[PDB]
Amino acid sequence: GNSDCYFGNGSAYRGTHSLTESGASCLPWNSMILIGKVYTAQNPSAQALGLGKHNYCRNPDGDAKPWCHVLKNRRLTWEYCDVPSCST
Ligand SMILES: [Cl-]
Repeated sequence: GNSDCYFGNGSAYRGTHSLTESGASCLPWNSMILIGKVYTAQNPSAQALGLGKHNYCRNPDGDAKPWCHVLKNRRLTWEYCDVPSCST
């Protein structure tokens, strides 16, 4: 149940993992709940960053590993994603 993984900090990762470490599902990068935020789909570099009309894990800001925005009990926060490192 793992079958792609990310190299380095996952900045080049473009798979379809959409769950965080707590088992919550990612919000879409084009969600209306994210108006105000920098790392959405309306970012001018969304294209290059892989932020689009989807809720797949991305690392567009140079963080540790792929992450996404989530809701933890109706609160908007973000979280690292459950993608295995290719180094395990
Ligand atoms: Cl952001």
